[PDB]
Amino acid sequence: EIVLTQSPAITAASLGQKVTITCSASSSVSYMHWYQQKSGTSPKPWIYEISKLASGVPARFSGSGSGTSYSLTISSMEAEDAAIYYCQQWNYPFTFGSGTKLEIKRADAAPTVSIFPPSSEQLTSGGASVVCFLNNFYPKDINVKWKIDGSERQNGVLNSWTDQDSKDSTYSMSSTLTLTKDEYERHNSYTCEATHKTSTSPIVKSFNRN
Amino acid sequence: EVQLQQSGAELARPGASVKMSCKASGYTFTSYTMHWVKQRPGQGLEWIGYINPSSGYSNYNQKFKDKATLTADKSSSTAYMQLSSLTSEDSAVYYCSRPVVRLGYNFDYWGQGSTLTVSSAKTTPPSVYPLAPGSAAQTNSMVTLGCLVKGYFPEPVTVTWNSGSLSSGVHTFPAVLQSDLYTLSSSVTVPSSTWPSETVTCNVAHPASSTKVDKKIVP
Repeated sequence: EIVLTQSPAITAASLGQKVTITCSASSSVSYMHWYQQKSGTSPKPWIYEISKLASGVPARFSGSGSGTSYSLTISSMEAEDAAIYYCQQWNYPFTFGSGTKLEIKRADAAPTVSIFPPSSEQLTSGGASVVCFLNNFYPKDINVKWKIDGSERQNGVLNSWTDQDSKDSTYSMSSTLTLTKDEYERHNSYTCEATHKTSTSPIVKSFNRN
Repeated sequence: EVQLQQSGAELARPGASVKMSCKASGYTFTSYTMHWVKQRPGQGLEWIGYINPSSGYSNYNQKFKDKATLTADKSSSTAYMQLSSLTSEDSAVYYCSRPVVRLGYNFDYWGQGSTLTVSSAKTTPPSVYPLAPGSAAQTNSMVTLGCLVKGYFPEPVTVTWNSGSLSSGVHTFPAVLQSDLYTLSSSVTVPSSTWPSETVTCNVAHPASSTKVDKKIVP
């Protein structure tokens, strides 16, 4: 069995910097292909047979290597270059590498937190979801904590994260506390707390039901 | 003009079978093989096998033998892939690709992919709730609104704001599964001078249940 491991697994490159990613084969392979995949779309052939650029590929990309090690290099990083790159064995069973997520490095940014009480219509239907958005922050690492009447609530919240924003290169996160109208009315204080590396102080947003 | 049009999203029960298609055009169908690739939610790609339309011959990745069955119809220039004895491990996006042979196969053309969901859950429309501020984000020059698209199945749903007129400050989050039902949210951030002064509506569509929702965000 031949296994293709790529490195780095993830890295944030600044615009204009040279970027080099690698693909290591468990055993020697004659040729290697590369692909570029952007969120929610089919992989696009990027490089064929170690060094031939595919259609639609900028000259700033180049491929090289042999045996058990191959590399894809971007002479100068450009915004549109942010994506996930996969290498692939040139022959049966056409094994794909583990992938490399290339992101854009930008200045640190604290999250803008917004909390939302349940809507009138959800309440009327007997439900009560409290929503919190932690938007446009950087780097990606972040943690959210919920407090009901001052008590931290664990396990019972749906969290989701977006990929880097195609426009300002930031990240965003959504956290939802789902309760019944009854549970919601049981208490009065709801708090969403975001902790990012930009501050030792959590960014807190809260509201009182009454 | 090489184009590969794949069939739509599929929902199948465990133990059942499904057959996806890939309609080719823009080239001589029988002159090139057609390969299929699998990509599970949140991870890497896996090659399944190929069919050679000129002879009907097929070769498979050992892992997919007796799992996938690849056929082709010369008259309709369409490649097919049947998957049997479905399990949750079969849920993924499947692509077809037509490679050209040079020093080796060069997979220069790909279909848009077909998403397969293996589950016993039934189709359910989403409930869309408006997410309006509670007088506190005013301190911010920018106001953030949103829509909670709750309890639907299966994927996917599409979300636009003001029918596409608002796209810049939009963040639509990946759906998450809760108790076998999907929930996702979408937020839009606009200048406080834009709303409530002007109308902001989220347009949510859920093809599986032929649902269309235009939820206006009222204070």
